Amino acid sequence: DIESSLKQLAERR
Amino acid sequence: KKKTIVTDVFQGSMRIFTKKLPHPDLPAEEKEQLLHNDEYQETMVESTFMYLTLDLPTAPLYKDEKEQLIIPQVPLFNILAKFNGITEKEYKTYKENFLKRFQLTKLPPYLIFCIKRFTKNNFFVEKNPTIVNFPITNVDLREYLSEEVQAVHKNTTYDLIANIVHDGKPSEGSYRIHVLHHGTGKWYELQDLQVTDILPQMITLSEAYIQIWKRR
Amino acid sequence: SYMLPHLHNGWQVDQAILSEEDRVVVIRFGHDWDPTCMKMDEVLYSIAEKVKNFAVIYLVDITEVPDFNKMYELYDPCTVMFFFRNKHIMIDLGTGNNNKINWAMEDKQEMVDIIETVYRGARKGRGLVVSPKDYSTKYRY
Amino acid sequence: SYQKLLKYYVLNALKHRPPKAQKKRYLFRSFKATKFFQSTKLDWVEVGLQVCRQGYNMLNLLIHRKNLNYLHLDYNFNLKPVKTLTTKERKKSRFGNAFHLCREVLRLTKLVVDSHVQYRLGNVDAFQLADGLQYIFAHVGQLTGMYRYKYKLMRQIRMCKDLKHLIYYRFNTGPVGKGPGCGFWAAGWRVWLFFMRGITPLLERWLGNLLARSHFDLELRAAVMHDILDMMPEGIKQNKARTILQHLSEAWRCWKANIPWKVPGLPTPIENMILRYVKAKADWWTNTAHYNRERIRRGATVDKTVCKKNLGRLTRLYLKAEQERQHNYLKDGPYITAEEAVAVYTTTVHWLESRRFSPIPFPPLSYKH
Amino acid sequence: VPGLGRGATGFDLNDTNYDEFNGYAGSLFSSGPYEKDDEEADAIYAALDKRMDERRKERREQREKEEIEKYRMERPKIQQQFSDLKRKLAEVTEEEWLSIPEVGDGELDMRKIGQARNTLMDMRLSQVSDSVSGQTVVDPKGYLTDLNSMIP
RNA sequence: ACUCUGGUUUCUCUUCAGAUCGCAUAAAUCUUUCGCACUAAAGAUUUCCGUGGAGAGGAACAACUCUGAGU
Repeated sequence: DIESSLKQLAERR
Repeated sequence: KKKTIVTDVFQGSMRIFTKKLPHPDLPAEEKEQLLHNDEYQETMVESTFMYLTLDLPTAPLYKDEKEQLIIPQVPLFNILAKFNGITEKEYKTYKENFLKRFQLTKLPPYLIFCIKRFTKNNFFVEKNPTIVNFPITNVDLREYLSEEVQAVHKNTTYDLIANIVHDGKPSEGSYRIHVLHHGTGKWYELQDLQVTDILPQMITLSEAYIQIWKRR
Repeated sequence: SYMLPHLHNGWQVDQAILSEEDRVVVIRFGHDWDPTCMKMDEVLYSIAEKVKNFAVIYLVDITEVPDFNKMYELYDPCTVMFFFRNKHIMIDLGTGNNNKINWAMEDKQEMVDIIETVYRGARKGRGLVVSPKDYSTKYRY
Repeated sequence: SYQKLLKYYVLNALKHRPPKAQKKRYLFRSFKATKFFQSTKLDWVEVGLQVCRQGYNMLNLLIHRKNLNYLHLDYNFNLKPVKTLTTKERKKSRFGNAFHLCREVLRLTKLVVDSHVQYRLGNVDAFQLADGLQYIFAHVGQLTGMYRYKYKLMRQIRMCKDLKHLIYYRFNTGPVGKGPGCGFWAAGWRVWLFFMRGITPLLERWLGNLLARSHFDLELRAAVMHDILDMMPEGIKQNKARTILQHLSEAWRCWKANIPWKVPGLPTPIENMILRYVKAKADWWTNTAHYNRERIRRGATVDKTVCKKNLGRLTRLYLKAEQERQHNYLKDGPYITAEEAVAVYTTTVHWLESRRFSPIPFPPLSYKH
Repeated sequence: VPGLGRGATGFDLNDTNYDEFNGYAGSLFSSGPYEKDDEEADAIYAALDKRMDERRKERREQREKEEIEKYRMERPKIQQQFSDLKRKLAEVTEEEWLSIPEVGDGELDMRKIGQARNTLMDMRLSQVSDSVSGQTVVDPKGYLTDLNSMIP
C-alpha cells in the first residue's frame, strides 16, 4: 500500500 | 619518572578486557569467521585510569507514576557498575562495533570520578540533569573490581572527599564545589568567594560533575 | 507517508476526476522527491481528515504520468490544480493565471478556506472562483 | 582607471597561492597521440576562419538536434528566434547561461577572425587592423554582450575599460590627439585571453555533458515511517502502518506537552525507535525555535503563520522550563536559608514597628466603603 | 488512453529538469543512435578525457576521501540515524508485530528533603513570628457564623 | 702540447615538485562575513591556462672544438 510508495520516495532522497 | 606525587596519589590501574564485534550486516558464517579469526577477539589493554568517567544514563524524557519530582534520580552503585567486568560497553568506532568491557585492576588511594553530565545533541549540546544518588559515608568498589586481584587490595572502603557541581544552564553556568572538610565533619559548600555550610543529605542532591573519594 | 493515494496512471487520474462529482477533486502534480512537494503533502495531510467530507484530494507524479504536465503544462515543481465534475475550476489567486496554486502553502487554515471557497464556487458554477485571499503578494511582513 | 588596475593587481598578488604539483599530462599531446586527429600547418587567418565555421556548425548542431527549429543562429553568432513560440516551446527555447556565454565567446572569436581576414583581404590597412583589434577588445562588452550571460565577466570588462583609458590617455598626447587610431591592443588581448582560459573548463564540461550517450521534522518522520514499514511484514503493512503512524504522532504530541507516552502493548524495539524519533524531533524543534526567536529579536522578515508557530513553540518550551524549575525547587527545597529568612523577617518587623503600621484587618460585615 | 477522454485542456521541459547553469538537464543527443563505431569513438574520447584528468586525480581523490571520512563524523544520514534501531527492530516476533494496539486507546525521595527544609524554615519563622507584638487574627468561625446575622 | 667515459637538437611517456613551480593570472564549489553580492572581502577546495626536476624510449646529425677526466 503506502509502505512501498514511501520506501520508493525515501530511496531517491 | 612515572612515579610522580600526582600519579601515585590519584592515578590507578584499570584492565580493559575489551573486544570488538565482527559486523552487523553479515550472516552467521561470516560473523563466526571473524569471531574465530581474531577479528572480533577479546584483549586486555590495561592502562592507567587517572580519572574514571562514570557515564550517567540519559534522562528518559518522560514522566511516570512515581517520582513526584520530575528529575530522574539514579543510584551511584548502578552508575559505577558499568566499569565492572560483567557490564559490557559498545563503542561506535568507524566501520566497526567496538563492544568492550572494562575492569578495575588496581584502585588509587584517592579515586577521582568525573560524571560526564554534558553531551552534544544532533543540533545542540544538552546537559543531562539526572541525579547521582551517591552515599557520602562509606562505599566499596570491590563489587566491581577484577576477580584476579580482588583479595590483593586490602582496603576498599572509600568515602567521597570532595564534589564539584556545575549548576545552571550549559552556556551560562556556575561551578560550585561541595567539599567534605577534615578535622571537623561538616561538608562545606564553597562558591567562588562565598563559604557556606551544606547538609550531608543535601550534598547528594545537587547534580555532581567531578568527585574525588578517599579510600581510607 | 503521503497517505493520499497518488493516481499512477494518467487515465486512472482522469477517471478519478470523473469518479466523484458531488465533492472537490484536487490533484497534486508535484514530484514527491522535492521538499516543496513534501510540504504540499504535509499541508494536504493536515486537511486530509477535514475536507474529506467535502473534497477528495489525490497526489500525482509528473514523472509517472507525463500527459498531465504536457497537456495542462504544469511546469511548476509542485502545482495544485482543481477539477470539479470534468470542469477545472479556477481560483482567483491573482498570480497572473488561475490554473494552479504554485506556492507551498504552509498554512492549513488558508488551504481549508481555499478548499471551502472552491467548493462553494463549484456549487455556484463559477468557473473562476474568487479566492478570499491576497495571493498576488507574499502575504508576509 | 589606474586605481582599479592597482586594485586588480593587488587582488591577484595577495591571492598568489603557489601552484600545485600536477602529473604533467598534455591534453594537446594526448589528442595528437589519438588516431582521430591529424596534423598540418596553415596561416592563422585560414585557421581562424575554419574555427569560426566549426563553431557556427557546432552551435547549429546544438540548436537543431534539440528539435528547437523555431530559432536561427546568424553568421555573426547572434541567435535570433525565427518566429513566435508557445510556452512549451519557450521552455524548449531555454538557453542556459553556459550556452549564452559560449555563444558570446564564439561571436567575439568570429569577429576577431573576420577582422584579421579583412586585414589580410586588403579591406583595411594594418594600422586600421590594429585599431579594429583595439576596438574588438576594449569597449567590447557592448559588442560582445557577454555580461548578461555571466555577470562575473563585468569585472574583466571594467579592467579592459581601465586599460583602454590608460592606453588612450598615454598614447593620445602631443601631435596625436583624440581619435580612433589607437592600435595598442596587447593589454585587452591579454585580459580576454586570461578570461577565456578561466572560462574554458566550465564551458567544456557543459558541452561534454550535453553530448552523452530546515526540514528536519518531515524528513525524520518520513525516515522513521519508511524504516518501520520496511521492517513490518506484508501481513501487517496492509493496515497497521496507519496505526504505527498514529502511535508516532501520539509520542510526538506527548513529548510536546510533558504527558508521558505509555504504550505497554507495543514491542520494545518499536518503543525504542519511537523514543529515538521523538528525541530527534524534539532536538530539531528546539533548535528551530531558538533560531526563529533569535531572528525575530534581531528583526528578520517573517509572516503571521511563522510568527504564530514560533510563539507557540516558545511558549511550550517556556512552560516546560518553568515546570522543570519548579520541580528542581521542590527537590532542592527553599533556596532562602532559614537564618537569612529569619533575619529578613526580623528586619521587616522592626521596620513595621518603627512605622507603627496598624495591620489591615479582614473586611468587616459593615465596612463603610 | 490519453487525457483527452476526460475532456480537459489547457488554461521534458519541467522546471526541476531545468536550471540557470547548464540550462536544462538531459543530453541533446538521444542515446538510441549508437553503433560499434560509436563504441570505438566513445572509448577513444573517454580514454583521452581520463588521461587528461589524471594530473591531480590521485591527490584529489585521497583528499576527498579523507574529507568524506571526516564529514561522516558530523553528518549522519537520516537512515543512518535509525539504522541501529532498525537493525534490532527486526527481532520482534510475528505475535509482537501483530499485537500492536491502535493508538486511539534505597530509592531517592527528592521531595522529602525539600519538605523537611520547608518545615524547618516555617518552624523557625513561626518562632520568630511568635515574638510579634500586635498581629491581628479574624476567626473564620465567628465571621462565617455572623455572616448570616444581617442576611435578608 | 698525450689520450678519455662525455654531442647537441627534437618527439613521446612516467614520476616528483609550496621554488615568485609563472617577474603571468583566470574559473568554479563550499564555508564565514555584513546583505535586503559583477559591482565583496576572508578561508578552503577543484579544474583549466604551462612550466621546471629527474628518469625512460625514440630520429636527426657532431664526434672530440669544448670542457671534465686518464697526464
